[PDB]
Amino acid sequence: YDPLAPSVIADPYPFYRKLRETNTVHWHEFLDSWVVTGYAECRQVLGDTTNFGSDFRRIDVEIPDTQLSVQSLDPPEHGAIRHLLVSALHEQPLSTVRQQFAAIAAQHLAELSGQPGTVDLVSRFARPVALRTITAFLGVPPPDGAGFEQWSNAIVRSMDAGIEPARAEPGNQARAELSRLVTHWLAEADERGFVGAARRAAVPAAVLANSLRAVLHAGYASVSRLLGGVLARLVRHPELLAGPATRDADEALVDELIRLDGPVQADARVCVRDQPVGAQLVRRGDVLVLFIAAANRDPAVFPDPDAVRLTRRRGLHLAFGRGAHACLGAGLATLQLREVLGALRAGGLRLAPAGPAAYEPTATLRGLAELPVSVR
Ligand code: HEM
Repeated sequence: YDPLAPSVIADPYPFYRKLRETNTVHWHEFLDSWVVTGYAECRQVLGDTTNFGSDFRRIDVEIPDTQLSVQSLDPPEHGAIRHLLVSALHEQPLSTVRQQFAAIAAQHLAELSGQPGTVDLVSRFARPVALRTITAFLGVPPPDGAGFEQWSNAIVRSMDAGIEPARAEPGNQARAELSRLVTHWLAEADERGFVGAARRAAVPAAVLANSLRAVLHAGYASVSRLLGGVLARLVRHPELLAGPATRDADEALVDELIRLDGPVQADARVCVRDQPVGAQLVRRGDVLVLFIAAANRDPAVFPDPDAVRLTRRRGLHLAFGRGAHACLGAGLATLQLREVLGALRAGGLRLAPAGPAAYEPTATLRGLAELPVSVR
């Protein structure tokens, strides 16, 4: 199982299933990590911050204070910055946020109307919508789209540095570049928007800046890839949009689309205290990679796991994580995807495949390089 093999990148889910069917907790000796593909096992590890952690300092690893961030802190320190970010999130009026998200999606869809040739929905919709959406929420001017994607691409590829260590350095350079952008916004941001509210709430300055950088990039990188993957499914299966289109029906549809096309394929933890996971005893110091995308296809929990089923129980999928580190933006992301579905229906356009979906060579975060379609 080479996670970056071209055949795996083309469609990793049959490989996930082969792993899950043989052992829900495999030891990957070359990555020196457990590979967890079972739903119960991923859900266990994600919620148990007592025995499994994200702060490597809890296994005696030196981490400078300048590099601490919400995603690499565990309780009790995690609660302060986490609460700060949630407070700033909850100060944003949702009527304004939904109007902004709906306008952005509609504007970029209308720009596709009348395109006689082939259009790439990744670069023409998923990425610009995600970038304007996150910066609108943050209350800051959008950076150059092509330039920002170059930085983000380097960062996303660096998440696979455990597989290809050469990917680390381009990511460090892109991270430092996003740091300067966040520093400018902190000094200059309007009182309106998430940045202004975070600043007021504030926690050491380095934790705040690093956490805002995570909000920015986690938002852009995840939303753009979620939209790309959802769009790829909709173009092949337009019947998914021909449903009741009520608020409750769309709630179920959106939940399934996130379960199936949630872009996070791998979510890592370190074992702080020995604990059984699946059939295995995991040991303090062991790294675990939770294949949460694979867990979301576990047939024990999601019968007909590769299909949209509109009658499943809500609150099951792990695409937003679970527990203390559950996605800060899960509500924003679901709201945003809901508005995209509404914009597609109101646009009336017919998007037909004009070539194969092509995927980037990224294993931790799954993303399309291109989604060629015909606007109609
Ligand atoms: C506006 C959109 C988004 C924002 C602002 C955002 C931001 C964040 C932040 C700051 C965290 C860290 C929370 C913490 O460590 O306490 C996080 C976690 C996470 N996000 Fe999001 N995110 C967004 C969208 C998404 C989407 C669309 C997905 C996948 C469908 C996703 C998947 C995840 C997951 C799985 C985690 C958990 C990581 C872990 O277990 O440590 N996010 N997000």
